[PDB]
Formats: sequence, C-alpha cells, structure tokens
Amino acid sequence: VTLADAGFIKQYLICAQKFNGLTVLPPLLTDEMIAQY
Amino acid sequence: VSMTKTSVDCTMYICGDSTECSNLLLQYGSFCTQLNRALTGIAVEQDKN
Amino acid sequence: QCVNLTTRTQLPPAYTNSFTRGVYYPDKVFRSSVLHSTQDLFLPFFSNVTWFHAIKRFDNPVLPFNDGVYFASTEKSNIIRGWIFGTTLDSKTQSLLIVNNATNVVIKVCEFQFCNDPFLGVYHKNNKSWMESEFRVYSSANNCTFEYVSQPFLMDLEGKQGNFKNLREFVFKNIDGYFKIYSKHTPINLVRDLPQGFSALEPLVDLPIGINITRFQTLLALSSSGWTAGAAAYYVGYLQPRTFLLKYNENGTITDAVDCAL
Amino acid sequence: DPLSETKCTLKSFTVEKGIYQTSNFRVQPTESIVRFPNITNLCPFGEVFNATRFASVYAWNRKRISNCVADYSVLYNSASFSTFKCYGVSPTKLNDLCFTNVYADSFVIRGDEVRQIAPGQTGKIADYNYKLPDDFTGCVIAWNSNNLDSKVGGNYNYLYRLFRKSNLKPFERDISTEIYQAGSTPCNGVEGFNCYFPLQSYGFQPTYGVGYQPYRVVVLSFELLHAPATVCGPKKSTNLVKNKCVNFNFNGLTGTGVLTESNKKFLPFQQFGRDIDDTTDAVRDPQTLEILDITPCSFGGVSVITPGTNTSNQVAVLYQGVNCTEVPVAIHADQLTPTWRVYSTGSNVFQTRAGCLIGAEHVNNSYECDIPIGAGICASYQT
Amino acid sequence: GAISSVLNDILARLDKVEAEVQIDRLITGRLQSLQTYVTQQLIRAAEI
Amino acid sequence: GAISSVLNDILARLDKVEAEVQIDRLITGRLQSLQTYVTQQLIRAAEI
Ligand SMILES: *[C@@H]1O[C@H](CO)[C@@H](O[C@@H]2O[C@H](CO)[C@@H](O)[C@H](O)[C@H]2NC(C)=O)[C@H](O)[C@H]1NC(C)=O
Ligand SMILES: *[C@@H]1O[C@H](CO)[C@@H](O)[C@H](O)[C@H]1NC(C)=O
Ligand SMILES: *[C@@H]1O[C@H](CO)[C@@H](O)[C@H](O)[C@H]1NC(C)=O
Ligand SMILES: *[C@@H]1O[C@H](CO)[C@@H](O)[C@H](O)[C@H]1NC(C)=O
Ligand SMILES: *[C@@H]1O[C@H](CO)[C@@H](O)[C@H](O)[C@H]1NC(C)=O
Ligand SMILES: *[C@@H]1O[C@H](CO)[C@@H](O)[C@H](O)[C@H]1NC(C)=O
Ligand SMILES: *[C@@H]1O[C@H](CO)[C@@H](O)[C@H](O)[C@H]1NC(C)=O
Repeated sequence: VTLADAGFIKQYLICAQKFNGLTVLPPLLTDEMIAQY
Repeated sequence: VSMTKTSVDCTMYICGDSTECSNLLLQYGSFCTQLNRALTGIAVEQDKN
Repeated sequence: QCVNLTTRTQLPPAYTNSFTRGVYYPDKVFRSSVLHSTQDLFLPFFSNVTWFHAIKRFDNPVLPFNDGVYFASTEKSNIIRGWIFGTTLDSKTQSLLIVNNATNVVIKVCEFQFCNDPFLGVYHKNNKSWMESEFRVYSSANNCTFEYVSQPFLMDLEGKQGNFKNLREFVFKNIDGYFKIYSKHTPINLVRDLPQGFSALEPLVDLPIGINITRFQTLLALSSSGWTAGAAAYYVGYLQPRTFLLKYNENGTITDAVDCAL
Repeated sequence: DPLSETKCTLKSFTVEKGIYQTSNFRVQPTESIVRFPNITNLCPFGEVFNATRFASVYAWNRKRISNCVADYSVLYNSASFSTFKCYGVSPTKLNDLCFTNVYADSFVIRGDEVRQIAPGQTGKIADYNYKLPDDFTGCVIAWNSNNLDSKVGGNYNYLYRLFRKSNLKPFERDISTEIYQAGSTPCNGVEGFNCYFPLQSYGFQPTYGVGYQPYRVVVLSFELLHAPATVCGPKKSTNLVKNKCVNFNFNGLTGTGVLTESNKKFLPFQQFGRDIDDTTDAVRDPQTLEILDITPCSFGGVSVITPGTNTSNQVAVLYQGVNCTEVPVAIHADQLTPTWRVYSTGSNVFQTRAGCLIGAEHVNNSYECDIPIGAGICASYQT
Repeated sequence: GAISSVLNDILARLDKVEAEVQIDRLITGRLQSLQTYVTQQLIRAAEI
Repeated sequence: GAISSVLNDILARLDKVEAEVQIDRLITGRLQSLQTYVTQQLIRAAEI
C-alpha cells in the first residue's frame, strides 16, 4: 500500500501546506504505535 | 479503518494571499468557517476510528 | 532566369506511415516529470505521409498547406535547401521564401514572381570539386516587407555515402499572424524509410509575417537542361487539431506521447 | 495573544480543554521587485495616432508594435480622446504590464457608428466590415477628426461596405469590389436589377452635425503571459534579490514568494516553468538570463493548545507542518496576520512530525494521552 | 467565465471596481468546488 | 431567473453578448439541479 501512499504524499515525512491550501495532517497513532497495539 | 487526514483552508484555496478576494469572501458569511469545521470533524474522526 | 527541367521520369506519388513522429513543444513553458494534456495542431499518429525523391527523379510539386505541415527529409550532401510558401506564387500577392544557400540562410517576404520549376544549382563539371553556381527561383520581388538573414557560415555541398546519415524534421504553422517554425536534427543509419521512435521538435524561429499561406513547394539543390540530381528524399504530412498527452521527463524533455483520438 | 484568538474564534470568554484551530500564519513580503526586459526604444505610437491618412472601415490599416516601451498613460491622460474603452484591462493599469505582441488597427468611421466597434456587437460595421473577437483583450480609442479631412463637397474617399454574403470572422479583411446579388437572379456584369455595388461613401463635409461627422478610431489589441514579452510599460526594473519574501513582477507575472538559483534545465526558448498543479514555479530573468525557482514564502495553519480557561491562561502554539527555523524569520520587522509574537523568545521549542510546538516542555516520560497533537505526541498540564 | 483563472493576473490588469465582478466569479465557482469536495468527503468519512 | 427555460429561445431572441449572460443562469441552475440529485443519490446509496 505505501507504493500508493508515496504518490499521494509527493503530489499533495514532515508534511506541509501547498499553495492551493491543501494540508495533510499526521495520524495520532504512528505506524509503530499501531504495530505495538 | 481510516483515510488520510486532509485539511483544506477555504480562504487559502479560494483567495490565496489576496486581501481583495478575502474582503469579498467575507460577504458570503460563515461558509469557509463551516467548510474548515466540516473537514476538521472528518480529520478528528480518523483518530477515533 | 526561369527554366523548365522537363528531363524527369513520370510515376505516381508514394505514401508511408508517420509512426509516432511529428510532436513538438506546444508552448514556450518548462515542465518536468509531468503527464501534460494539450490541444493543438499535431501530425496524427500512424497517418499517411506522402513521399518524394530527387535522384532520373525531381519530385517538386506544389502541395496544399492546409492547417500547416510536417516536413522531413532523409538527407546526404544537403540537397533539400528551402521552401516557398504563399497564396498565389505569381506576383499578385505577398509570399514567403526560405533558402539555405552555401553560406547563410535567408528568409524574405515579398510580392514575388516565382519561376514555375525552381531550384538551386551546384557545379562539379570538369572541376573535381562541388561549387555553388546557380539560383533559379523568382524573376522579380518589388513590394518587399519582412527581411531576415543568418550570420554567415559554410555548409557541405558534397557526399556519396550509402544509407542516409541525416534526418532533418520541420513543422510549420501559420497561426494568429505568426509563421512558427519547429525543427530538429537527428543522425540515423537507415536506407529508405522514416525511423520508428520518438523525438520532439523545438521552436526554431518565430516569424511575424502576417501573410496568407495556402500552398507550398520545396527548393532542392541540383547545358541549361540535362544535369545530375543526387539521391535525396522528403516526406510530407499535414497537421490536424488533436489532443495529445505528453510525458515530460526529469530533464523536462518529451520522451513519449499519446494521441488521444488514435 | 493565542489564547484570546481562540476566545475570539470559539465566541466565548471561556475556552474548554483542547487543541484549537486559529488564523494561518504567512511571512509577508519585505519589498517589491520589478524585472522587465531591459530595452529603451519608445514605441511608434506617434505615426499610429497622429498619422497622415486613415484607411477605410473595409480596408482598416494594421500596424504591428514590438520591442519597445509603451507609456499608455501618455495616451490615456490626454484630454483629446472622446472614448478610450477597454475590454480586458482598465486604462490606468496598462503601464503595469508587458505584452507578447500588439496590433494597432486604424480607420475613420461616422460618429453614430462608433458604438459598433465594441466586442460581440452587431450592425453593418460589426457584421460585415470590422468585427472584434467575442473575447477581445485591448482598447478602442476614438475621437472626432472633422477639421482634419472633411471637404465641403464631401470627402468621398471614405468608403464602407453595406452588402456581404455572410457575416465576417473576427479580424477578417475584405477588399472585394465584385457585385452583390440580393434577389434570386444571377448578375454577371457591373450592375443589374437588385444587384449592388457593395461599397457606399460617407458625406464628410466640415458642416455636418456630430454623429454624421468623421470619427477617428484606433483599436489597440494585445496578447498576454504565454511568450517572451516584447512591449512593456515604462515601469523601472529594480535589483534582483533572493531568499527573502518579495512582491515580484517578471514581464507581468505578478506574485509573492522567494527567488533562488534553480537547478532547472530550461531550454533556450522557454521563459516560464510550471508545477504538476500547472502554477508557475520558475522564471527566467529577462535581463540576466538565469532560471530562478519561485517558492511560496513560508506559511501554514496555526493551532493553540489549552488546558481550559478554568485551569490556566498558559497555552502552547503548534505551527502546523513547518520547521520553526522559519518562526524567528517571522520577526516583527515585517508583518504577519498573527500580530502577537511573544513565544518567539523560546527556550521551550519542540520540533514534532506534526510541525513545531512552542510553549510546551518536552519530557522523556510517556503518560496517557490527554490533548492529541499528532504523530504519537500529546500535551497536558502538569508539574 | 472570468477573464482569467489566475487571481493575481486579474488584480494586475484591472481596477478596484472592474476586478470585483471577475473575482466574485472565481469566489462563486471555487466555493462551489469546495462545497462539492466536502460533501463527497463527508459521505466518504461515513463509509470509512 | 433567465428570460426563459427554452435554451434555443434565448439564443434566437437575444444577441450573442447578452444571450451568454442568460445561458450562464441556465447552466448554473441546472448544474445545481444535477449536483442536488447526485448528492441525494449518494446519501441514498449509503442507506441502501
Ligand atoms: C514552362 O512550361 C509551362 C507550360 O508547361 C509554361 O507555362 C505557360 O506560360 C504562359 C505564359 O508564359 C501561360 O500563358 C500559359 O497558360 C502557361 N501554361 C500553363 C499550363 O500554366 C511556361 O511559360 C514555361 N516557362 C519557361 C521559362 O519555359
Ligand atoms: C494511405 O493512402 C492510400 C490512398 O492514397 C490508401 O489506399 C491507404 O490505405 C492509406 N494507408 C493506410 C494505412 O490506410
Ligand atoms: C571551378 O570552380 C571554381 C569555384 O571557385 C570556379 O571559380 C571556377 O571558375 C570553376 N572552373 C570551371 C572550369 O568550372
Ligand atoms: C505594390 O506594387 C505595385 C506595382 O509596383 C504598385 O502599384 C503598388 O503601389 C505597390 N504597393 C506599395 C505599398 O508599394
Ligand atoms: C536527464 O535525465 C537522464 C535520465 O535520468 C539523466 O541521465 C541525465 O543525467 C539528466 N540530465 C542532467 C543534466 O542531469
Ligand atoms: C499628437 O501630436 C501633438 C503635437 O502635434 C502632441 O501634442 C500630441 O501629444 C500627440 N499625440 C500622440 C498620441 O502622439
Ligand atoms: C531525554 O533523554 C535523552 C537520552 O535519550 C537525553 O539526551 C535528554 O537530555 C533527556 N531530556 C530530559 C528532559 O530528560
């Protein structure tokens, strides 16, 4: 699935706002915290 | 279980860095506050899920 | 000087498929790693180009210029030398000339009286060395307007190698008062067909000429009749309005394209 | 302060425990930069407007204009012009711009007909002899010329077309003097029953009333922002500065951002570059031809973390998705929408994956989550 | 239906009154584009 | 709020510059009528 996510992340890991106003926020739980649960 | 938490600013999107367009956008009232709130409610729900 | 070179063989016109050739940068803008979609006058993919030779042969008819033209020549000794473009060609209106002589290129717009069977002439006759000697093109040019010329050089006027080493490609459009030229050079090692592959044409020059073009004809290199014509050839395709998808790579060069209506 | 901005956002004097959104921050530009192509030739408007003789409305003179400074304010600020109407620019703005190419058209027309020149009109001028395109960008400039070419018998050199088989395309020219067939009959020869010579003449005698008098028209028409510009207003260019936020203008690409040396390999014919979003991300300076990457100068969402009004007026500020090396860049020597700025004193600054958090002590304890920041970080109010 | 889809290219070319009719077109259409996107996203969020 | 709902009547009665402003009203109202239908269908699709 990251082979699809990485497309979305570069088109839209300190994510930042694009000039069109699009912003991608981080989840509250990291993939390491979901792995630990 | 979730989808990417995306927040769009309705002011930045409609009127990006124009104060002229921002002054006109205010004539429509709350629609940008309501749209930023609606997207923020979706973003909070991804953590809940 | 105008003259009729009727010492030529009579056959029908040849045809061949364009393949994916005849794509050019649609606007003067940089893009990179992008799949851009554009609507413009392109040569449709896998379309019938007509095919013409000078060899026995001197295929130099007047052809339509409807919506502009892809022209490409498989070349040796530089036999393809220029083009005449216009709406009458017999002095009653303006017309455009392009010539590459041995030294410097000339581009001119005037109310020309063109010769019916024009050419440029090179002499080898008992001199063991090719030398530029004749130009037969127009008698008169009175009300002349756009004047342009290159800085001077010398090109080669000699060559008797086997397969064609040079492909020279051009696209011409007469739109919004500008005659836009796109052109490109590639080496190739191929005998009698357009090379299958992909490469774009860059804008060569932008000419503010305004004039009506309806038809066009090509100027080739060559005791006033009877001669030797060296083996060289050119292909002609007509542009059409189409939508194209263009792969700009990491350098910002077009490396592949899709014709949306193919 | 950030707390009072949350009180104002939530419409309450008491804000509850949580993390809240506020105004986005954005480093405002320090200064303007103008970069027009460095030329000096003043444009040939003299022999456009103050010309000897003027073509007919069927044979309208076209003069191309290029490689020159066009002070359109010198035309517009004259008292002489009766009309100066413009269809994709305002006449005050013309100096602030460069154009890809320009055509001045010219003719003389009767004063009652000048209303026909405007784009997408109709009438015998607009339908059969001079049509402006329905999306025209340019200006139509008109004035009376009665005392310049009227003759007391009449200046019968001014002709116009009344008859044409079908309405002409925009900017089409028609010099034809062939005879027109109104009825069903063929009409070979110079004349006949219901056959017409398609050109008629104006009675330009200096005696006539306004509306019947001869009016001089120019149409300035021009194309925009898709080629290396050839004509510009007299706006002085300025020294090019980099890495600072500025109100740039290159050839009429007005914008706001930071300029920097790009590694982009533009080919010699390209002047602008664009992103995947098709917004212009790079420009080639028209004076000293290097490629500079237009980057939007730092901005982002701002969020305020509070334990609730009941407990404290302490708050922490999350600058969403920005490295806070760019928070000291927001020094009050230039403006931002967030007019408040005391947090910048620092000593409790913490970079997170979610952006940079100011005003909160980072600890190596992991407690239960309380106020959620993102990327595994939470905040809470404790000793 | 405005003279441009680029917002600065309107404010550069026109004045403080002729621009507003063009800016309001972009405000109207853009706002509708967000109202659409947010509706698709609210209905999507309900499915997720 | 156009002069008529019949698309070809506006094009016959008015000139090409005024008729464009009448067709702007029909396109906008119909497009809102379609967006209303598709939003209502998406809410129904979620219920089904
Ligand atoms: C070349 O041959 C053509 C005919 O094949 C000649 O063209 C004629 O020219 C005269 C005027 O000189 C016209 O009245 C004829 O109508 C033309 N014929 C055609 C079919 O167009 C031409 O004159 C010859 N030129 C030379 C230099 O020999
Ligand atoms: C090319 O044109 C000829 C007629 O001139 C036609 O017979 C032939 O089928 C065409 N080529 C293709 C690929 O259809
Ligand atoms: C031989 O070619 C040269 C080219 O400079 C020319 O000057 C000379 O007159 C030619 N002589 C003959 C006999 O062709
Ligand atoms: C064009 O050429 C003809 C013949 O010399 C002449 O009558 C006409 O006036 C010329 N036009 C110009 C603009 O010189
Ligand atoms: C252009 O792209 C190719 C393919 O990735 C690469 O080899 C080449 O180094 C690039 N050009 C430059 C100037 O780096
Ligand atoms: C026209 O000429 C007069 C001088 O004869 C001058 O005052 C006026 O400014 C000129 N107008 C233009 C548009 O050149
Ligand atoms: C947190 O732990 C790191 C070592 O993992 C240490 O360098 C740092 O000083 C500690 N900070 C505090 C506030 O204890």
